[PDB]
Amino acid sequence: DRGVQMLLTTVGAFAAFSLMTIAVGTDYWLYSRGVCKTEVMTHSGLWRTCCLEGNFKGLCKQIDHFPEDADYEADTAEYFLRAVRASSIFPILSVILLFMGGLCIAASEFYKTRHNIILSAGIFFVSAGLSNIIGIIVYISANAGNSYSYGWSFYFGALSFIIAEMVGVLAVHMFIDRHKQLRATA
Amino acid sequence: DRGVQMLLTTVGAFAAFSLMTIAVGTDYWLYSRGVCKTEVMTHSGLWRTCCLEGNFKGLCKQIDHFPEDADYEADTAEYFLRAVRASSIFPILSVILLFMGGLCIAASEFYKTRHNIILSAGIFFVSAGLSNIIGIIVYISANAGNSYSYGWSFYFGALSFIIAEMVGVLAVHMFIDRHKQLRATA
Amino acid sequence: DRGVQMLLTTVGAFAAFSLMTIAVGTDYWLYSRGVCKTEVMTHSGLWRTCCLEGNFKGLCKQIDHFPEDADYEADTAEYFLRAVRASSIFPILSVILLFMGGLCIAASEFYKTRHNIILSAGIFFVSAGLSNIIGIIVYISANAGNSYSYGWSFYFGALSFIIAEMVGVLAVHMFIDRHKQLRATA
Amino acid sequence: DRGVQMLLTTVGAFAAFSLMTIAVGTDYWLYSRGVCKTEVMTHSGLWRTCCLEGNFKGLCKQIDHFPEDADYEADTAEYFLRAVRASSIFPILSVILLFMGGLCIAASEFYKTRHNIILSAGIFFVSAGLSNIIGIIVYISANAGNSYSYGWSFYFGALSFIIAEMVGVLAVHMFIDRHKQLRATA
Amino acid sequence: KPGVFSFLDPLAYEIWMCIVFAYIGVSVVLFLVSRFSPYEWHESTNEFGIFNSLWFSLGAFMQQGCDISPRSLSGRIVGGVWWFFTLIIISSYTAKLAAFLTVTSALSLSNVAGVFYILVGGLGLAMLVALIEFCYKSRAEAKRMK
Amino acid sequence: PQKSKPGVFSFLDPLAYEIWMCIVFAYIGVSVVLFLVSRFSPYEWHSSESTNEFGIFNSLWFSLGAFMQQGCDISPRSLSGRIVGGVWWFFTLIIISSYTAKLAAFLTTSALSLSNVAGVFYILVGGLGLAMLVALIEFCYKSRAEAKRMK
Amino acid sequence: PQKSKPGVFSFLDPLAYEIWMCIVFAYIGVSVVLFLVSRFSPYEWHSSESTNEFGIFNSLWFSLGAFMQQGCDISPRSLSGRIVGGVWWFFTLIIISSYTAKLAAFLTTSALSLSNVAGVFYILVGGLGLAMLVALIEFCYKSRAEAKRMK
Amino acid sequence: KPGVFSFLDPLAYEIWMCIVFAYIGVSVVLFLVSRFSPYEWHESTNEFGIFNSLWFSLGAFMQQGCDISPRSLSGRIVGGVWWFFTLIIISSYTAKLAAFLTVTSALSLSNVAGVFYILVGGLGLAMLVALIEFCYKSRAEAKRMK
Ligand SMILES: [Cl-]
Ligand SMILES: [Cl-]
Ligand SMILES: [Cl-]
Ligand SMILES: [Cl-]
Repeated sequence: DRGVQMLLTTVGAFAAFSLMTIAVGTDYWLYSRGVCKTEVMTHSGLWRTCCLEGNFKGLCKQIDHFPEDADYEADTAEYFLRAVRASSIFPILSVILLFMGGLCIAASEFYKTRHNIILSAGIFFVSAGLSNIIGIIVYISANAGNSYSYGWSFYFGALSFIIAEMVGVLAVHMFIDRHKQLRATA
Repeated sequence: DRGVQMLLTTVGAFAAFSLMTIAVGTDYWLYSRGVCKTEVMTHSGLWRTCCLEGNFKGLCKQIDHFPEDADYEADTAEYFLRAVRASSIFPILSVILLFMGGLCIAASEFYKTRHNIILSAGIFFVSAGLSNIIGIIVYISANAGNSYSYGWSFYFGALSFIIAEMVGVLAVHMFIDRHKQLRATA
Repeated sequence: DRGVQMLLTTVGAFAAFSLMTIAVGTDYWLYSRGVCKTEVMTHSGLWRTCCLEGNFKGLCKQIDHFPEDADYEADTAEYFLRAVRASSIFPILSVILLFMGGLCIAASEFYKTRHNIILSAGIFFVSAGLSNIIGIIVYISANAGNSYSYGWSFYFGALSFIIAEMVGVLAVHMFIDRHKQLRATA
Repeated sequence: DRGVQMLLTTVGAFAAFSLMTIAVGTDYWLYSRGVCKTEVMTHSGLWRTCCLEGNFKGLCKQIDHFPEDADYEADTAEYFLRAVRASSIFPILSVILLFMGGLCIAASEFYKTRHNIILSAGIFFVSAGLSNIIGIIVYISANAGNSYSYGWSFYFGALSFIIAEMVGVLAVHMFIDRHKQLRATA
Repeated sequence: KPGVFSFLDPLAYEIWMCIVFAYIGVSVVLFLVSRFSPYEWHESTNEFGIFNSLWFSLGAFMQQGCDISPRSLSGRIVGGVWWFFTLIIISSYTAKLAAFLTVTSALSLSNVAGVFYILVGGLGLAMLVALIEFCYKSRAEAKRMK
Repeated sequence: PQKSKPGVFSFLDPLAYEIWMCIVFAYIGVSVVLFLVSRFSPYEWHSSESTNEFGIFNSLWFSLGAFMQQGCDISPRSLSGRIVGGVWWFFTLIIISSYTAKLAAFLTTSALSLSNVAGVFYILVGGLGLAMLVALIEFCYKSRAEAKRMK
Repeated sequence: PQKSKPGVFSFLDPLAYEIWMCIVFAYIGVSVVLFLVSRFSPYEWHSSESTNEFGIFNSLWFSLGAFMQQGCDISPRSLSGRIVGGVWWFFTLIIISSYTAKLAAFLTTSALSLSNVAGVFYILVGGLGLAMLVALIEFCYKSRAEAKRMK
Repeated sequence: KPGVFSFLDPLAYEIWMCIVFAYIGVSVVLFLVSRFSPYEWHESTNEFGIFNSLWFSLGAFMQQGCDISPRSLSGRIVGGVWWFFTLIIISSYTAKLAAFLTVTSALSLSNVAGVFYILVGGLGLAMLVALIEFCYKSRAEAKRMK
């Protein structure tokens, strides 16, 4: 039905937005060995690395995205990838697109005669999923330069992509149904 | 053509059930070198190993399903495979499903009003074939973990799987025909 | 045209038969180094090997299909292949099938009310081509047990296969056309 | 839409012809180290090689198409490739076919009654593109037989091939449309 | 010591996750560009729903034929870029598998028991789904006939 | 002693015989399950013709085409049939890739000789002969039935 | 000095850049010739609809599908179109086999990492975005045309 | 010193000859078993003429899809045995080509110039055939219109 479809789309949009904003915010993306001051088990996210054992437990440190090395063998591609990873532009872009899609879905209730808003919300959700994919690939590639594990923050973002794709599909379905009903009367 | 098809189906079901029961009961699954005392030619099945020729010809010793020493538990997957092989739950499940399919065939013969019994028999036979496939794979994998050979007990199970699948096809065809005849009447 | 088709089929059948019977008869199948009495450039066929230079030029010798060796490592497969090659059963079978197909074509010309004879001729020609393929494969495999070349006798048989396939296609076309005419008159 | 399509076709044909003529005439096909005296940076085309910088900057020396010494006739295929490259028959053929396609377009402009001229122009342009492809392959293969680069003369020919194929498509479309209009009248 | 799922060794686990995500995204985008526009409706000009889009993407990745192929410009862009991705990924997987297996003995059943188990589990799941849908349809028809 | 030349059925060497047997069993099971999930439901029928053409013969043809990486003129459309097709496709990909890699390992330069593929040529010609015989038998049976009906 | 990380577009490494350029040129030429031999003859037409669907766009789609070893919903039926299809098929087989062998040589154990295929993932996502943009542009153009016709 | 046609090196010349002969024989047998019987004629129940049979066999060998597939028992026997032959031969060729090429430098255009020449020659032959058939049809129509 239309009502359950709308409720499911709204709930899924809110869930995806909350999961993505938790993933960007918290710092449990990666469970890897390292240091948290200036080789122990630490947990790191997009911005901070914190130890979880020893005398340095609970201490967080901002990630050194451009470590002080010689940097006379690196090319422009490495700098570009490192800048993209450090800015985390794609996770934040996905968050912004999810928020805008949710706003479009909410605004369509007050503007029920405007059917392009549902299409815009669907496009926003699909684009947010694509941005999430790009951000995940960038993060994994930047971590490439020996056991490591991904935490729940990483999988919270992964679950946000799947929900956003599902909510995007539902929004496009409503756009199809709305336009099919218009020609049914005509 | 109901009588001929029903006769073929019941004969094939009985043959497959008997072949599977004999294969499970008998101990001629594999020929390999070994001992039957608690490196001569031996024949083994699912439970016991018996030697051939020599002074100890005909002596059967139960299969030890836990090799090595100290009851090693290094890998959980290998332990689960060994437990599945020792229980041999899948050949027994295949026998049970063949028996239940035969019972369904008999009940459908007695009732002749509920067409879902034919479908249940077909599903049981197909599931019995799938269980036979899983059991064969598990047995070969456990055996792998010096030339050997497979006896007629192994091929009794192989022939049982083929007949069970062929009978399952015939049962579904009878179910399809029975619903066709109702369509013509209506 | 029916007359042109018949003439083409007859001419192709005769050409294929003559080419095959020349290939089986003459001894210019292979241009390889070897001896012709009891390591020079010789020419060999299905039965005879003859030298083409030196003091032994023009002398032919029957092929030693079973050379006097120890023969205590060979299996039954080698003996089977060597017997098939020595008998040359497949080239002669192809010749016989081509001759029988030509006889069928002539008899059908004498028995124009009988249409199965055209089909029989087509089947004979197709089977002759298949027999030619098998004979070629057998000959090449037997020659495997260092420059060698194939002569015109080998390629005469290869051309016979292609013609026989083409004549076989034409014969089946006439069988199709003849039965289409019968349906038109019904 | 005849006028717009005709204008696009003639403009593209002229552009492709001019690009091919300039590419053939100019000597900026390849940048490589060498000498222009009868190992400095040099630019070469199809006929001559000229150095850059130094005292001998701007001096052009004709390309020697017979490397090594004593005029070795080792491989006939390599000799044929060298002769084809030295003649450069394929770029010149591409130029000729482009010119003949332009002439066909011009003649079709005056006649407007014979539709086969449009088809002739399309065939000429497609053949010119194919000749361009063959010439590019021959040139690269001859060059292969130490960093090197391709100049704008090489890419003038590459851009010429693309435009010639696109114009050939447009010419065929005009031929298709012209026969459509005759169908409507009849 | 090779595992039951040792056929997944040639590619890293992150590659498999990203392959699944790419498949989902490609299917969703293909459905969106095929069906969103009211101007290709009438009944749709194509059978590229979400289910059929997922089927097409799986068939393309698995080197298997499909009953349908996109006809619009955007659908064909999606299909072509997916075909390029599939070609590169499958070629890389085949090369890495050749490297992994050649580290000569015939391949044993112990190395493919995992794929056999997956196949049988899929067959069981499909049979269960068919039975469930048949039961639901039978209940609906019984309710209707009352 | 003397070097042993490659067998005529040497193309089966890269995989163990148990793998081949289980491949045949899996093919049979997949075809049977595909036919079952495609044709059993009376609500997929309409004297009455099915919505799909996935009978047992067509299911076997589809499975054989999928395993040989060729494809056919039909494809499952329902959810369960597509699940069967997908798992069969994954199985086929893994098995064929493993076979190709092991064949590359096993064939060990020197060009492949006809003695290495003579067996596949024999199998092909035998299959062609069997098909011709089957077609001729069917034609003879149909002609005999027509003659019996006429008289 | 420091080991260089594999290139983002390292999947193009097994073939030389000239080979890639000539592959693009051959693809264009094959598509153009296929369209020409399929559509030029007025006797293959019938207001009038062609007997085949091998227009320039469909010819390009067919050639791309053949090169990617995927296949499409159409296949040439005439003698001339089938010659083009056959030579393109042979070219595709040779080129793809050579690429796969050279990729096996080039990738040199250790599992393939995501850094080796990040480039193909980027290309895929860019293609999806481009397709979405093209579809949205077409929808906007059609809606604007409808509004202009209405007013 | 690799030749212009070095891509044919992995297989012996006898193998190539026998492949061509097998292709011809398979196509002829497929056409025969598809079309010989007057009992599958009505118009035929299938489009498996000799030309279409050759096209189907070439498509099967070249790892490419076909617009048709045999439906009878004998036609399917032919198709299945041809598919098995094709799978074995193509896998063996790919393995031997990997062995020949791995004897690391990127592949050069000199190693594939032969296949490029063959492709362009085929394109020229197809264009010539189309032009010849167009000329013949135009002459026939001109004669008819008189
Ligand atoms: Cl963080
Ligand atoms: Cl036992
Ligand atoms: Cl002789
Ligand atoms: Cl110059």
